[PDB]
Amino acid sequence: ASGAGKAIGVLTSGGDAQGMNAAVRAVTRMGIYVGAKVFLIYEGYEGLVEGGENIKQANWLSVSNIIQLGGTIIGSARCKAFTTREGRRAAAYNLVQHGITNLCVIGGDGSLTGANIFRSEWGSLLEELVAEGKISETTARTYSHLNIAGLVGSIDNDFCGTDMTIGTDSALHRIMEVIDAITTTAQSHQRTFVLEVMGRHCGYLALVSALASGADWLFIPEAPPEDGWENFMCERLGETRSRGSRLNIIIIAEGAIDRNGKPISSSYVKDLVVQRLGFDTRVTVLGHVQRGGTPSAFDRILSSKMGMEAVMALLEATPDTPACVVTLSGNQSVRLPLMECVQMTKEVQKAMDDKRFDEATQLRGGSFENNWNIYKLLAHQKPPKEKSNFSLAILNVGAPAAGMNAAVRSAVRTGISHGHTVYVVHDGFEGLAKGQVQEVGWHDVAGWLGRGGSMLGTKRTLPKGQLESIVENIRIYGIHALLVVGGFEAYEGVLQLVEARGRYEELCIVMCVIPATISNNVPGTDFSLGSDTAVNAAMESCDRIKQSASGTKRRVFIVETMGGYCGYLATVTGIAVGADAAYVFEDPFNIHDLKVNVEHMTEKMKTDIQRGLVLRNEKCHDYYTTEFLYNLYSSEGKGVFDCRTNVLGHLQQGGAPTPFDRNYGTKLGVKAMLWLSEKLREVYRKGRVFANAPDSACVIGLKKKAVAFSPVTELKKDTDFEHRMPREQWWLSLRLMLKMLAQYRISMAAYVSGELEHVTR
Amino acid sequence: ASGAGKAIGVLTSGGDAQGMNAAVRAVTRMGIYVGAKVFLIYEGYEGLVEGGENIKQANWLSVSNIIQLGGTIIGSARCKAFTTREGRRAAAYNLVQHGITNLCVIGGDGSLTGANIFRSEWGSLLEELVAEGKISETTARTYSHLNIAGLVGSIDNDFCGTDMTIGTDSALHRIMEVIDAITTTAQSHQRTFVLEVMGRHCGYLALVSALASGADWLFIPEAPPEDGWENFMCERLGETRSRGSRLNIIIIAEGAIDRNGKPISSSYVKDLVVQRLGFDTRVTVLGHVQRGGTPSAFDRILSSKMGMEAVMALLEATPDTPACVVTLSGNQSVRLPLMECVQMTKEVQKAMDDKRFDEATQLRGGSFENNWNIYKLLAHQKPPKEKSNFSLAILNVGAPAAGMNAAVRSAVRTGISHGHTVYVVHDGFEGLAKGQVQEVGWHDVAGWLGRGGSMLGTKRTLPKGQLESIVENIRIYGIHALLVVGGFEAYEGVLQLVEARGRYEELCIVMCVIPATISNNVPGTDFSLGSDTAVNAAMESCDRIKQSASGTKRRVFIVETMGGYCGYLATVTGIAVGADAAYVFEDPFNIHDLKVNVEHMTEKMKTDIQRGLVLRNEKCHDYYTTEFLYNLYSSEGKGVFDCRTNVLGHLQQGGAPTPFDRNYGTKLGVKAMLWLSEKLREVYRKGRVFANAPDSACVIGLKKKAVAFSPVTELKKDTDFEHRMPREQWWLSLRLMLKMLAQYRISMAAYVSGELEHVTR
Ligand SMILES: Nc1ncnc2c1ncn2[C@@H]1O[C@H](COP(=O)(O)OP(=O)(O)OP(=O)(O)O)[C@@H](O)[C@H]1O
Ligand SMILES: Nc1ncnc2c1ncn2[C@@H]1O[C@H](COP(=O)(O)OP(=O)(O)OP(=O)(O)O)[C@@H](O)[C@H]1O
Ligand SMILES: Nc1ncnc2c1ncn2[C@@H]1O[C@H](COP(=O)(O)OP(=O)(O)OP(=O)(O)O)[C@@H](O)[C@H]1O
Ligand SMILES: Nc1ncnc2c1ncn2[C@@H]1O[C@H](COP(=O)(O)OP(=O)(O)OP(=O)(O)O)[C@@H](O)[C@H]1O
Ligand SMILES: Nc1ncnc2c1ncn2[C@@H]1O[C@H](COP(=O)(O)OP(=O)(O)OP(=O)(O)O)[C@@H](O)[C@H]1O
Ligand SMILES: Nc1ncnc2c1ncn2[C@@H]1O[C@H](COP(=O)(O)OP(=O)(O)OP(=O)(O)O)[C@@H](O)[C@H]1O
Ligand SMILES: O=P(O)(O)OC[C@H]1O[C@](O)(COP(=O)(O)O)[C@@H](O)[C@@H]1O
Ligand SMILES: O=P(O)(O)OC[C@H]1O[C@](O)(COP(=O)(O)O)[C@@H](O)[C@@H]1O
Ligand SMILES: [Mg+2]
Ligand SMILES: [Mg+2]
Repeated sequence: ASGAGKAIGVLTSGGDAQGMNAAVRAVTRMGIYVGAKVFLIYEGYEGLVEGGENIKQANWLSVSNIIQLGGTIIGSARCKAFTTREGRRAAAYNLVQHGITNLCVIGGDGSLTGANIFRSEWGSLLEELVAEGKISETTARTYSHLNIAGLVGSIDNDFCGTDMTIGTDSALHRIMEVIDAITTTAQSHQRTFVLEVMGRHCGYLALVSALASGADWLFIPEAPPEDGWENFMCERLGETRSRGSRLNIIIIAEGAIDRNGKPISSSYVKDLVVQRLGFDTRVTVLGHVQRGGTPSAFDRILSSKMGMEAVMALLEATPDTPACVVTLSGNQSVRLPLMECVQMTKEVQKAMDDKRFDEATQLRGGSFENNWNIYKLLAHQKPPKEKSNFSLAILNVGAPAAGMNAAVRSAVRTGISHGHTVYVVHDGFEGLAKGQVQEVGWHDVAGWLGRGGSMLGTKRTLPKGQLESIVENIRIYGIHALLVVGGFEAYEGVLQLVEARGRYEELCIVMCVIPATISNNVPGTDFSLGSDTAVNAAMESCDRIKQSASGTKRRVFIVETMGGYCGYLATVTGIAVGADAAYVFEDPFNIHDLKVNVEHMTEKMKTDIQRGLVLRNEKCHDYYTTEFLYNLYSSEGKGVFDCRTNVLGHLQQGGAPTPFDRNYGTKLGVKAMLWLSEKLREVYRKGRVFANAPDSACVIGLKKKAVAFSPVTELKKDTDFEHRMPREQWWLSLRLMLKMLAQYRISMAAYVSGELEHVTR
Repeated sequence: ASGAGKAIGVLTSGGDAQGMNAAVRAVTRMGIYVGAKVFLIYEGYEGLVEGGENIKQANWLSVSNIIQLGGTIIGSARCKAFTTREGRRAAAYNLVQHGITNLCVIGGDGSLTGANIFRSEWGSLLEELVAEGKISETTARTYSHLNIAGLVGSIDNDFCGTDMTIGTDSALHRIMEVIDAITTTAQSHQRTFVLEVMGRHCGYLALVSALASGADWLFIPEAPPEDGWENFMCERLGETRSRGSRLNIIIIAEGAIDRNGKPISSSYVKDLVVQRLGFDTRVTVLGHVQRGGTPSAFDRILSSKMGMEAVMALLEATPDTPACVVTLSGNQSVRLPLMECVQMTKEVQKAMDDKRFDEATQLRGGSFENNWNIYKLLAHQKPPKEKSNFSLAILNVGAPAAGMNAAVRSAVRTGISHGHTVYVVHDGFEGLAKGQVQEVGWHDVAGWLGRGGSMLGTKRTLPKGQLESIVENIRIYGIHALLVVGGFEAYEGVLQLVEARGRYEELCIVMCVIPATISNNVPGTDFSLGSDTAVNAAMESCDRIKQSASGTKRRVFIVETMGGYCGYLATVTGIAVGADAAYVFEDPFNIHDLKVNVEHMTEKMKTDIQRGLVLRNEKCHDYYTTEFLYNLYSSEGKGVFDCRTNVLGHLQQGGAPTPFDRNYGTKLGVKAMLWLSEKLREVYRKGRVFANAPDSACVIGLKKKAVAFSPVTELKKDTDFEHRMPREQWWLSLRLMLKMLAQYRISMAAYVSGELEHVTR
């Protein structure tokens, strides 16, 4: 099973997408964990060509304390030598000199295209190399096959076969840190903010930035504006002024063009807005800033996961299996053949060159086209000449979670677009009982994307106590559907209404639960809305705490995270920060395990690493509290390290939503409203709505691959109501990666890696 | 004493510098605290002209929960009506209709110039107004004098009479957040980062940004580059590459010009660097981002202080005293006549128009010229053909503090420039005893500006125990001077060496202490290096914590801050975050005071404001701990609010230095090295250095107005060694502002406001 006797090469090439260091760290540590030799190839294909000093064998400490670093410690370089066979043969030679039959390439589309051509010629290169006399025929029959596992490291997301790339989330963090600087101030003058984003051929970042910020207009190469857009944009900005909206946001990709080949410059859009509107218009150009900063939490977790999965795919690969790209479609890890992804990239590039240009946007991926349609739908109120008798109420239940507001905004716009009469109830089920129901319009949710917490009130109170009041208010307001955005209490309350349908006819209404909570403890989904924001805040605190020793003193920090009995937040945060241990309820630990971990920390702390970090979930243990662990670690670490403690309380809660949470809540709010409309039309009979089947009350998912709708009655089997979490959680396999990255020898036969999948046309 | 029966008008105009909301809040609350009526004038001189609805009387809650908001909730507008007498008369009319004889203007140079012309014509405007029949002669003899207290709110810092303006620090926070996105990554390619800042007429933001980031080159309008700078810059970037420095930073003001009137564009510098060097060059343009984001801690404290001082100056102003600008030169509050500051601004503008152009930079202020000389000195190693036998060792003692590295970098460069032999000792006095002395060069401190903590090691150990080892190593290495960068232990250790001079001849060496600590507990200074960083991180945590209640739940947060017995950090953090109370050791409190504050909180919490925040210094009380306050507030607040707790541990510690701390540490490190060189030449006699007088061992200050050098023996009188803090601390007057902004009726007769001062030529 172990990959002993074989060597893995890891290199980065192209623009240094942040999160590459996390991927390199996971590749290295998994490679030497499974017994393989790991060789770090510096400057990418440059150092592959020159080789020699640029190829160095890695140890465990070579990738220590880099997971929080942006860029790449390996370094990347553009080399033309790898384009030609003269340098590519030298690259194959240098791999043979170290016995590196296994290569991990972490780069963009050009990097992975070069890796594909390098595999395709590996036999021919070796043949010509032995023919020229630089390697004997023996020592060439071995190494006859080169194994390539590709990782897409780029902010562009230009590789068509793959849905998400390393650094996309963090590039968007940079973009939204800058846009939040504009939108979160008290707006004074009438002004226009034009953001030039650094996508010269792919407009994905411009699109998700526009969706996350609620941009007024978007220029992307995938969908150039129609003729006469000059007037249409200026008029849109004009009615934006008439609305009283003092700020306009224009997102313009570097690759922005018109229907012809002529590029549209940010300066042109500036001067255009200045001339026709007179708004205070300044262009913001991020430039190198997009590749800057720390990697986001998502980038660190996913880079770690894909780096580990890259190594494992590289060991289980026979001479016959093709070069693969390890990626995630949805939450599911998957391997795609390198050849097909390169072919799709060539097809979209040819289509974008005025071949199938109107039909190039679909080949970019269904997610791109759907994101652009959602963006345009939410951007401007088109006139809904259609109308329906249906009316729906939107709840916020539980604790506040970052991204509830984004979900409610999208649900409101989408429901109004479908002709529904949208209500919002303040304080959740409390307000529904008390009748705090307020009909809402398009602009009542204006600017709700970036606002953290809950504009509508949230309450944890379950509906069973005031069930008579809830049915009364549903009858009064004619509520035909119910959209509940919240945590475990949201699911539990909708479950209580479904179970009470037998008693009350009025509760036979379509229900939908959008899981929105810090803890990620809601059954039926993998990611509750706002868990990403909490993870990002928690790691940022842990990074700050871990930096406080500044390399001199050697110290261990016991950090306590929230999440109730759900350990998700602790474990992913531990992965993101390189925590030695994340103690959680789902993995019960006794004093024997604590002594093992403390001795493990002590041994590590005598080595070069000086900053230790163990996380503890707030409800992991009844007795071994944070104070207990502090006393334990400080006693047993006497004369080796000092111990400190930091209980992250509501530092993980009140932050504004991360760009993932904004886009995520945006999308599933739309999807919940689409599903609500379809179910309500499917259930409307005899002149009234009567939703009695279990399928009419679902939790909108995203459970493995795509969005799902799990009936609440069916999820009741897999729900631990005492602990307020599901019984089987997908993320417990990430504990093995967490422990492996911390030198814990754990037999991870239970980890499942994504298998080969062909591209979805 | 109180200003009852009189009305104060407050307005913002110009670009909405962040921190204006803090100034408006302090103006409003101080104005109605002292009994005066406060009127909020919306959109500035616009709403002054139209008046009517745009002038509204303020209550205490009108400026509630705005201190953390950037921009200005009052709103600002450019109006040409105030330029002409037709609209200026209407402005004077609208002030008379509300009886507003007192006006606070919070704006840039154009705003304050308009306010000056409005006062100068106030009598003529009133005369023409009564002549036209819109006000009777009675009701015009009253209001015959208009009182103007100006506040400089702008990112430009273009107002010549004033050293610091509201929003400069926060604009620099935005600039350095973008630069740190570049510099803190693992550098991979050779690349150039051209940052355009909006220095369209004033180049102050570009200069301090360049100094804080260590920019390779600077374009400011004040000092245009000499002819042929094209080659000189490109060569500088060339040797930067040859050094192995993979990143170049170019700071180009918007108003970058050459010695002629031709502007230098950021695109021109880009294409120039691309053509001659080929580095991956991208321009970053901040645009509106510079005015965005939250105000920094400094901006909130200083805006609050100057807003309060503006009101007080506005009440103690007789018909004879002129219009004043409330500003701070150094740490000292001061009032400057509006006319002289406007005159200086006109003189510098005329000088910059090719009149006295080479001599315009000095009239901008001595701080500008000194900052530019320090920048150029530290930027590039010029050849020091001078040499001296003197040799000095640089220590880091105590805890790590953000900005020690910046200080050591500047001390190293300045000492090498003066021909000294610079040593750095790792781990402070421990290393000096152990002989961990390493001679240092120019590039050994490369990139130390933005690095937090200490690159040299820090230890708290005092020198008395290993005094024999210290004198031995001073003798071995020939250490003629000693630069100690650290907290109270740094001062105490230098004091121990001075007291031991009588026993050991070798300890008769010049000593200098740079105060660098989170607590700001070092006698001889007002601001220890790195206290600003701790305050900023503390408020950012408190803002995050305060935002977590999400506008519906009534919750109080007990937030525990560090700082030892020194309460500075808690109190300024309370001012920055609008904390209800900051319990500190220097203000002893008993249970009676706690009941007063808790009842005060309960009454406040029944009103519109729902998020309370009390701060507690870690060592303020022996028994009334954070847990005690939690139990107290949660018990007495039962049925009104919930209570939560958050001990900010080392979250306040390990951050990168704020831009203030980088520039501050930079400047005082230069100044300490200048003073070291002068003292060593003044003390060199008989062929050796013999420093025995008390003046040869000083703490570099910045104590009220400018930098000072306090002998450690003299500071021993005003030092509480048991509590490790000075006995008389300048900042205890800020407690009264803290308590006043929280509705505590405290007789603040002990607060001293800056008096009138003429401009320093
Ligand atoms: N068709 C190709 N054949 C061989 N090598 C290639 C090919 N394309 C690119 N490469 C090699 O991969 C290296 C990096 O590729 P590229 O310039 O396109 O950046 P990238 O990998 O796509 O990353 P990013 O888009 O984020 O900037 C190139 O220096 C080149 O040596
Ligand atoms: N926020 C936006 N950003 C960019 N382009 C936009 C935005 N809104 C509308 N557009 C573009 O303006 C053009 C016309 O807009 P509009 O939607 O009103 O008419 P349409 O024929 O119905 O287009 P659509 O297919 O989207 O329904 C379209 O090409 C559309 O892509
Ligand atoms: N983080 C935030 N906190 C508080 N208020 C915010 C935040 N972000 C935006 N706003 C407010 O939302 C208001 C509405 O304008 P905004 O720019 O945000 O979007 P919009 O153009 O009005 O509509 P849309 O939601 O479709 O984008 C703004 O006046 C702004 O004050
Ligand atoms: N000489 C003047 N006389 C009368 N009013 C003036 C004069 N200069 C400016 N003002 C008024 O002050 C308002 C704002 O001034 P200005 O445009 O120069 O911005 P500012 O106050 O300097 O702030 P900032 O520089 O940061 O952008 C103007 O709209 C104008 O009405
Ligand atoms: N980091 C820098 N940024 C901007 N201009 C610079 C920088 N360094 C040098 N210069 C400018 O380049 C010109 C020549 O530089 P240099 O210092 O080497 O000669 P100099 O005659 O001795 O000038 P200086 O008065 O500063 O001593 C000067 O006008 C100087 O202002
Ligand atoms: N916050 C930081 N943490 C760690 N290393 C840093 C940080 N900032 C810069 N560096 C490192 O400092 C190194 C030196 O280059 P840098 O850009 O910072 O300045 P420099 O040009 O070399 O010299 P100078 O100090 O005069 O500006 C960089 O390689 C970078 O890795
Ligand atoms: O798990 P939930 O109930 O869905 O909400 C998460 C939040 O609630 C908490 O339990 C804490 O809430 P409280 O501070 O009000 O007690 C944390 O887990 C987290 O801050
Ligand atoms: O007051 P000092 O001694 O100068 O240093 C400040 C730091 O030391 C502290 O006392 C805490 O240090 P420790 O965590 O190591 O115990 C805090 O006041 C602060 O983090
Ligand atoms: Mg690419
Ligand atoms: Mg100005």
